[PDB]
Amino acid sequence: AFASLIERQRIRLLLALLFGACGTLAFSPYDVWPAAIISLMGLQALTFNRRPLQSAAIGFCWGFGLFGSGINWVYVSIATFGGMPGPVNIFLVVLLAAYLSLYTGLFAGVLSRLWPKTTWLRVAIAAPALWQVTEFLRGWVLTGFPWLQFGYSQIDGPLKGLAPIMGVEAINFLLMMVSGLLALALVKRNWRPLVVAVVLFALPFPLRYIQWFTPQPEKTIQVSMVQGDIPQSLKWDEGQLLNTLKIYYNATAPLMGKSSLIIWPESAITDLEINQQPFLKALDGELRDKGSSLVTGIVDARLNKQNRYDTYNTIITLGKGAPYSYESADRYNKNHLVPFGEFVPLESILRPLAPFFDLPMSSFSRGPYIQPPLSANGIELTAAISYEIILGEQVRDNFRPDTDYLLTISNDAWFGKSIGPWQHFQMARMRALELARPLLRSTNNGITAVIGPQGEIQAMIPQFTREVLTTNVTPTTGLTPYARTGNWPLWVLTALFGFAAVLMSLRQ
Ligand SMILES: CCCCCCCCCCCCCCCCCCCC(=O)O[C@H](COC(=O)CCCCCCCCCCCCCC)COP(=O)(O)OCCN
Repeated sequence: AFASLIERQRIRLLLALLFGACGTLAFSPYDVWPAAIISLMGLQALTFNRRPLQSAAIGFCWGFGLFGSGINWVYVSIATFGGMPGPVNIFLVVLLAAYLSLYTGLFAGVLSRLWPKTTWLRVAIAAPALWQVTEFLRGWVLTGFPWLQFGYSQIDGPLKGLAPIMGVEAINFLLMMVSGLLALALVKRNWRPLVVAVVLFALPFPLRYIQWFTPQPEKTIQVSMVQGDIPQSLKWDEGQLLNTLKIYYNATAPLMGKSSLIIWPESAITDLEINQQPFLKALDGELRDKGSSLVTGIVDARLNKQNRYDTYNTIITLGKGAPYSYESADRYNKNHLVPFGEFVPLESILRPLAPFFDLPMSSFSRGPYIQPPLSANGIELTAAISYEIILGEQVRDNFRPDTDYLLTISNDAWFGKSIGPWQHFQMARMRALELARPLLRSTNNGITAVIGPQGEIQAMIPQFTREVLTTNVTPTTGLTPYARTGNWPLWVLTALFGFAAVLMSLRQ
């Protein structure tokens, strides 16, 4: 009796959660990319033949089914490092999933208000355009949080070659268009939208065999990222500062003279750069003598015009090809700070409330949006500290044509053994794919890997293990169409589809 059961409001809301939860089965840990299409079909099929205010509830439940069932490793960072009652920890995660679901409830509500009837216009020209706008708002409002975008799920899939041409957000655009036409063919029991939903999904397949980069087997350095595996509950303690420096230095010494580039995780030196001055100067001379360059994440307290200490999450460079100096330009201050982890809203009421809102060294300051690429031993590194690697447009803007490797240092020790480090790792692979540059990802204990110029994992060391990822990586030169253009060509298509769909909605 499913013919009349589907029309009930409650049955569609509960089906929204199941199709919403099926979305998380497309990301890095469970890499079933078909689950991205099935989940998106549920968002569009379940909102068919619904009033505008009823589709918003369905869209909210689909979002809550995806962002509370696939973004819940935030609970690990709350229940293990912030001191709060258990119900309070659950409430924040639920609130985060509820907040992120508004931009999906907004999508479905507007979609069923301007395009009530179910047709190819609603699913293929209206939904992809409105999905881009609502996804953009989720990634722009309150500093944004562009997590769980189905474009990242196609890192190893048919829609792989589309990212180098128009970016990851184009895969989000195409997945929504294909899924909508796929759900239209199922609800209306038609076959013409099914054929279109296959042609649009098979045309970008040959694009994955096009290489926009020319590899250079001449600058083949031997990079070696040192995974310190420093516990997060002890990383910023005073008594661990001497120990953590010894752990990294001892592993770095055999690498000197044989590894051209050595990379340490984010905030590897937990002390202020001005405080740890003699250690860096002594380390710089040893690295330069043997012919090795070190890239390190450190905390800085650079002075400002107002003579106020503005703490920055920086990257310093030492050794050959980049002499270390406190006034050197080979730095990278972190720009997009993580909310509630690096900055606290208004820093006035929330911080005294709970220890979670007052984390060790969580009063950072933003840096310039565009910064020069790091230079180390004659290679240009485009840095992106941790969270910044998920921001495709910010990385592209800093991406100079002379960049040899994409650099990313992260500290994923917060999110336990959960799927958070993997989802973050999958997004980092997308940057290498669309910019056609090798990605040298280094983490405290997370997934340390050398992503190839196509999103392939050239090397990786086991997680939660204090190891060193010594490997040979060949830099690539060449500009992808995404690097040369960016997000504007997609927004023209969004505006072209959005303006050609709103007018056809006001016509009737
Ligand atoms: C009406 C709406 C109001 C807000 C609704 C939301 C509800 C708020 C409460 C729920 C959200 C809580 C999020 C807590 C995240 C804490 C984990 C951050 C730890 C961290 O920053 O580590 C850094 C690594 O970056 C990373 O590894 C980044 C990993 C990916 C981001 C993690 C999740 C971010 C969630 C952002 C939520 C934004 C909501 C609004 C859009 C570097 O760490 P370090 O070693 O340098 O040490 C520095 C410690 N100070």
